[PDB]
Amino acid sequence: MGFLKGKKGLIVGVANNKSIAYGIAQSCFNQGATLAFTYLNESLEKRVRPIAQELNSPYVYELDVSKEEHFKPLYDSVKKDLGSLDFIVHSVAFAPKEALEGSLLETSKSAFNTAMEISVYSLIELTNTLKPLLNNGASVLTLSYLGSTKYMAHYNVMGLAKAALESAVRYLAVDLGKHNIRVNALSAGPIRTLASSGIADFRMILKWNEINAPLRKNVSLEEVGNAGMYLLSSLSSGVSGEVHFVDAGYHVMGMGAVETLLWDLHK
Amino acid sequence: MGFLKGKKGLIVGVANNKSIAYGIAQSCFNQGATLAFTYLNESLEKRVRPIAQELNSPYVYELDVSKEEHFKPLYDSVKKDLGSLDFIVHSVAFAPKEALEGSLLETSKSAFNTAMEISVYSLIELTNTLKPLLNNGASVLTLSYLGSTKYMAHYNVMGLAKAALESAVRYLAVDLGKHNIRVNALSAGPIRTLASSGIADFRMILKWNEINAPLRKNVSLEEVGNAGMYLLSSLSSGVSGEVHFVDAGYHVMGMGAVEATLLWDLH
Amino acid sequence: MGFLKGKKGLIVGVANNKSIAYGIAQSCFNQGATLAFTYLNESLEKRVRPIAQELNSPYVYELDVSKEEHFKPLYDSVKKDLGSLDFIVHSVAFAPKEALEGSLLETSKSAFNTAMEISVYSLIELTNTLKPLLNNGASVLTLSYLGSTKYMAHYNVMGLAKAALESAVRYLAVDLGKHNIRVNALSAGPIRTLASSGIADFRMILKWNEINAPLRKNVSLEEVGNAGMYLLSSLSSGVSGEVHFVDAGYHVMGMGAVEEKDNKATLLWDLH
Amino acid sequence: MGFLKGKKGLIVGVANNKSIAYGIAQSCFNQGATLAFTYLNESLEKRVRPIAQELNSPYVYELDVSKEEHFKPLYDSVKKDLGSLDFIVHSVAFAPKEALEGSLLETSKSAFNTAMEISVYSLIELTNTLKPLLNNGASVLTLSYLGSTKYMAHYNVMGLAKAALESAVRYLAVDLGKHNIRVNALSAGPIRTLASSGIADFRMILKWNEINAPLRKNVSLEEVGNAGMYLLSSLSSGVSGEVHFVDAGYHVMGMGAVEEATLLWDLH
Ligand SMILES: NC(=O)c1ccc[n+]([C@@H]2O[C@H](COP(=O)([O-])OP(=O)(O)OC[C@H]3O[C@@H](n4cnc5c(N)ncnc54)[C@H](O)[C@@H]3O)[C@@H](O)[C@H]2O)c1
Ligand SMILES: NC(=O)c1ccc[n+]([C@@H]2O[C@H](COP(=O)([O-])OP(=O)(O)OC[C@H]3O[C@@H](n4cnc5c(N)ncnc54)[C@H](O)[C@@H]3O)[C@@H](O)[C@H]2O)c1
Ligand SMILES: NC(=O)c1ccc[n+]([C@@H]2O[C@H](COP(=O)([O-])OP(=O)(O)OC[C@H]3O[C@@H](n4cnc5c(N)ncnc54)[C@H](O)[C@@H]3O)[C@@H](O)[C@H]2O)c1
Ligand SMILES: NC(=O)c1ccc[n+]([C@@H]2O[C@H](COP(=O)([O-])OP(=O)(O)OC[C@H]3O[C@@H](n4cnc5c(N)ncnc54)[C@H](O)[C@@H]3O)[C@@H](O)[C@H]2O)c1
Repeated sequence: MGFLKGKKGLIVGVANNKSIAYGIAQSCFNQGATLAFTYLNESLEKRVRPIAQELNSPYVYELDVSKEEHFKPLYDSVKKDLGSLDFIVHSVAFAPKEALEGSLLETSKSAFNTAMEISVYSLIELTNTLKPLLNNGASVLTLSYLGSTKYMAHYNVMGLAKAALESAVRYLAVDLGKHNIRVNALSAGPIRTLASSGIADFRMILKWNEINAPLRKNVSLEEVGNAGMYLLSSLSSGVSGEVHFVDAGYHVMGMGAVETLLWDLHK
Repeated sequence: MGFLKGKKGLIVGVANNKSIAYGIAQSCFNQGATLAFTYLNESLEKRVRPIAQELNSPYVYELDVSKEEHFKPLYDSVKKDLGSLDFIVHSVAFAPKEALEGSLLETSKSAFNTAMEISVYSLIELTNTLKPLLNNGASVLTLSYLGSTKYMAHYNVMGLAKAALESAVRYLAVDLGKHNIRVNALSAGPIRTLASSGIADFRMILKWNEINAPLRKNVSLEEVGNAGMYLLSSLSSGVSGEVHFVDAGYHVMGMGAVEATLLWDLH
Repeated sequence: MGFLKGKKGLIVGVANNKSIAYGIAQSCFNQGATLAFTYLNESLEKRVRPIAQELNSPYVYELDVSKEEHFKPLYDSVKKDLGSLDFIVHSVAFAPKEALEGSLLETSKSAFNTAMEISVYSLIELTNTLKPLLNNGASVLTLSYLGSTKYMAHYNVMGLAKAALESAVRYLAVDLGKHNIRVNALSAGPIRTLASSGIADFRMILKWNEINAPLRKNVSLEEVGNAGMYLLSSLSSGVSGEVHFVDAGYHVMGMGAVEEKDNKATLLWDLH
Repeated sequence: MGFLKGKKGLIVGVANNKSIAYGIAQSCFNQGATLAFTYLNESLEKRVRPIAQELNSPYVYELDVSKEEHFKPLYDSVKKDLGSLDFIVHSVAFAPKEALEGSLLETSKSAFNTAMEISVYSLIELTNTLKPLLNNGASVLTLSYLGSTKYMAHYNVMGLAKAALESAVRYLAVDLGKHNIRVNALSAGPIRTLASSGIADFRMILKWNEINAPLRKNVSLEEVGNAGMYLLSSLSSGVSGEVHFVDAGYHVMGMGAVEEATLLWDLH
């Protein structure tokens, strides 16, 4: 019955067992999917390999999206080990920490380029590299955040990146849609991850989300993973170009929640 | 395995085996759901009852949302037969035929009130009635359409209703989030139903969507059904207040698709 | 040079000199418009008449949007007095106080219908009535609020109404655009008006806007008025179907504003 | 005089008398503004200098937004000649012509970086450079297009950049609102300009906009200029972080326009 049985997917972005990419891969594996994984470097490879093993996969490849020379070997590895792809998970972003503190006006050009290149252009290069391998009905998923279309506290240049990323999803949905290939973004609420811990005062965002979200909770890793799996699976074959919020409902809020502000009850 | 096993849901809006509510019920049934169904009147009861039997349900209750007298007996029936509810499908709209022709400027007050009462207020009354029966984690789903937020050919008052409906989803999400209850809308692309076939512009809107959608297809009933099942199941427990597009990607288009010549002109 | 010089407009919704309809009327007058005004009943006429005179207008008519029988005489009055109309300001809404407290869940059916009829269908009926008087190039403006598309504390049924109202703006802009007639919505931040005062939830929403808005201020009546005059004047003749925020930037905010110090965030609300 | 009398404004992006920046400048001048202008290179200075002069401006500075050595000179030139600024017009974009052909999937990394740097980061660098000269109540305006949030044919990386640009408008509005400074985007419908004419797809996008827009017309240069002038003036002092559509209503359409059950384009 598994909704990805016999389906083959590449997972780009696992860092540890907290990675959103890991939550999605786990839900996919529980639905019968055959998986491959990339790692950025040798230190992360020692985390990615045991994770890939718990999901029955020896297919682990190096990929620094900033290094163009890594893409043709990736294509060769996937083609040799999997033959073709039913889905890709693009779960990678980076902006230097100093660009996320302070203000947007204060962003350097190289911080701007790095954020755009790693968080946005990497989806274009990854999908173009792997496009010949994509089967009929395949699904490409990337990860985004409400900071793209609303101000969120000192997301700054990443908000610009995620806005361009969501636009990319719409143009790629059209480019690939004539090949019966879907492209979507999962917009997750804040969640504790390796990249999360690199943002100063991230716990304030997580706490503000928890108190003010309709469901009065932060989202779990498994909730993000299950939504990803849905978008990657044929259940969502009528869905493309979509930005899907998995955020405990936080996106509907136009102001702080009340009862007196819930935030003030929290004191 | 079934993502609705042991879960009890009320299906409001089956008219025949082409109804959106039927597609959703069918997917929910295949995921192990215990279902109950309502019927508008005795004429529609003749088609709802065989569909309910097909989906293993002896629970068939009367509901004309315009008749307040039906709501408390519906409550009694559900509590006595099922005890509680884990999800509610609200798949009901109506506007006078003449209102969806011509222009919005010509809409009578009575036709405006009918569209709003049947298509929007009914969600409030249905949810408030059944709220004491809603289990922790329950999911309320309504059905909407892109004409709520963009102009669609002669949608008129129903675009006003659908806009109000999506706003109701947001406020209800906040209202019920307190109790870990989710409220969402599935925004389907055009699909041939009994109600949709009652519009003169439908064939052409259906054809416009087919040619110009990224996936170059109209959505299937099973595709709408599965996305609905997903929003009703715990797989989407991090999702609330969402307007979820199941429209073959059509929502992203800002103009006719091209190839420069319009794809429309080639056909 | 007055951007509305020689243009004739009808202002629906003045209740006193704090009304959004008055701020808009005043900026229109200052841009040279010839104005007429409506009033809900004789009580409100006592305030509308001196305002009308203040803005150089002797054309003051009764209009309760819930009474169909008022609309043809309104059409006849305007036709007889002004001949034709270059703009309309629809600045009218109502919901029973009950409904703007507590949850949307407990909204009665009568309160829902009242809210929808007064706040939304009135724009359809008003525009349909006056439509044969509208000149080429005319501009129709209604007022909305962010509670249409985002949750705002206890706005409830009025959020549903404003959502449908913004949708009506899009449909009417298509219907009327064939005649070079424009239809827009001005979405204002909170501001104290007679109708604001009825909501017991309001001083807090105002203060939350003031603290958290990009410009760290509530909008003034003059700023709402000037934006409206813009949308009503030919300066905005390329603009139709728009929901235009005049709210000190509040609409962009995904969360409370913060003060940044030593790489650490403190919500401005918490310093407040 | 008008709603910009005594107000000092920098206009970045005039290419000729068809430029959006020109139409906005012209409207601002008719409202009594003191104007100053930038040009890309000597070729473009040949048309910016006469235009600045018909708008009574002796202040004409070089600014290639890809050369950061130009930016403190610009700061110095402005500080000396005008002392301060009440508004800035950022009317600049570029992507390699190949990148607006075909598909987004074939976009090269250099093409992507050029588009992002010219079209987006330049707003950040220009505003940060000029921030100490901005007076209370100043207004910063940039230009966007519906391709940011909707698919438009072959708009490709410019869609990604305009999406990032509108996000930047929101963050800059928060950053600068502390000092009562406003930041907005004007989202114009298609209009024939020097940059736009060099796209194969444009004529058809114009004609599609004209047939299907609620107002059944394309927008004029003066309509875009007047809306820009409004956003730059005290008339809009309650408006910040806004994406303001000046497109004859086109943005509202969810499909082609029809008529009693036939597409207007088919009658065309
Ligand atoms: N609160 C949140 O954590 C949250 C919410 C919204 C969206 N997201 C998005 O989720 C995605 C994954 O992040 P995460 O939160 O799971 O954190 P994470 O740290 O687990 O994952 C980030 C991954 O990006 C990889 N990466 C960085 N630079 C790379 C490069 N040059 N080449 C290859 N890989 C590179 C890292 O190695 C890591 O595997 C991102 O796109 C992120 O913006 C995060
Ligand atoms: N193209 C489409 O068909 C489409 C697209 C988007 C969304 N929708 C929405 O989907 C929902 C279901 O419609 P459908 O297309 O499946 O058509 P349908 O005719 O199969 O179902 C509509 C149902 O509404 C019921 N109904 C009408 N008035 C009622 C009342 N007063 N009380 C109770 N039930 C009442 C009808 O009996 C019928 O069962 C509606 O909200 C519709 O707007 C339809
Ligand atoms: N004040 C705010 O915070 C705010 C914010 C955004 C938008 N709005 C909108 O602005 C508009 C004007 O409200 P306001 O704040 O200026 O308050 P107000 O009380 O000054 O104006 C409301 C007007 O509606 C009129 N009205 C009510 N029922 C009527 C009926 N049946 N027939 C005719 N007229 C009727 C009242 O008599 C009054 O003149 C409303 O549409 C409101 O929703 C207000
Ligand atoms: N023309 C349209 O239909 C349309 C629609 C919406 C928005 N836009 C936006 O309007 C703005 C202005 O474009 P336009 O249509 O007036 O065309 P235009 O060709 O007249 O103006 C483009 C300007 O950008 C300048 N520019 C390019 N690269 C530069 C660089 N490296 N440094 C400095 N200046 C540089 C050009 O020299 C020129 O002055 C752009 O942001 C554009 O994307 C245009």
